[PDB]
Amino acid sequence: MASMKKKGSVVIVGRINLSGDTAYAQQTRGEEGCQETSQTGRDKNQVEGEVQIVSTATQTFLATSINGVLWTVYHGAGTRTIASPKGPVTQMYTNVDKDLVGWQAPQGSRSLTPCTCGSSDLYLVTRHADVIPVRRRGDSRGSLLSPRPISYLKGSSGGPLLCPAGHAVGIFRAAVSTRGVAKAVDFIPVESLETTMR
Ligand SMILES: CC(C)(C)OC(=O)N[C@H]1CCCCC/C=C\[C@@H]2C[C@@]2(C(=O)NS(=O)(=O)C2CC2)NC(=O)[C@@H]2C[C@@H](Oc3nc4ccccc4nc3-c3cccs3)CN2C1=O
Ligand SMILES: [Zn+2]
Repeated sequence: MASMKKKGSVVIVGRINLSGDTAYAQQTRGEEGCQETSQTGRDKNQVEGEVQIVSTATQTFLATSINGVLWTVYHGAGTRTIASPKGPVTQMYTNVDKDLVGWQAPQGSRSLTPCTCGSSDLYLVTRHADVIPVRRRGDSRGSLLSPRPISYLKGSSGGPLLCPAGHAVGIFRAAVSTRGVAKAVDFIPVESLETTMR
């Protein structure tokens, strides 16, 4: 018992910058700082923007702020705390059945507004800051207008699907692939987030 180890915190290591005319990834913390921050849970770095790049000791993926909550996937974060300036912060939402978790949005982040447009022309933002057109095909599915090898999408779970006006429509969860080629994406609809927020 005395030697039982503790899982580290999720650490914000960068962001997908969407503030200007050009989307691009920025790293804000390197690997050594990330490992140390994961162990302490103390992250004094300034946070900006809507889409964060996040890491554990073993995985890297995305997290998206909507309605003052930073949301990501359970298959990436598990039940982990997130590092913050005052120490680790416990999840405020956890739903393994939806593959969804959330923490209070960090100070300095900006939140996306849930979409109320009813529009099916969407855009997926990847961890490499690609903005991919996606046609909505159901409550939780959308098709890529140009298929991609699944390599292209690996590490983008937790990122947003957006409407033409930049509202959040969903959180990217899984790639739908045949023979390694992604022709569609599965996502957590923002309404499911809004319900989880009871
Ligand atoms: C069968 C269907 C049609 C749904 O499609 C698939 O399942 N296709 C699979 C193909 C996997 C091959 C790689 C695809 C590329 C990118 C993928 C975008 C990402 C991604 O980037 N991940 S990541 O960032 O690299 C990682 C964080 C570091 N997503 C995944 O890889 C998802 C994880 C897991 O699904 C779950 N795993 C778990 C594990 C524990 C607890 C709950 C749980 N619930 C889950 C779900 C409930 C509903 C849908 S999934 C399977 N994934 C899929 O995509
Ligand atoms: Zn909208």
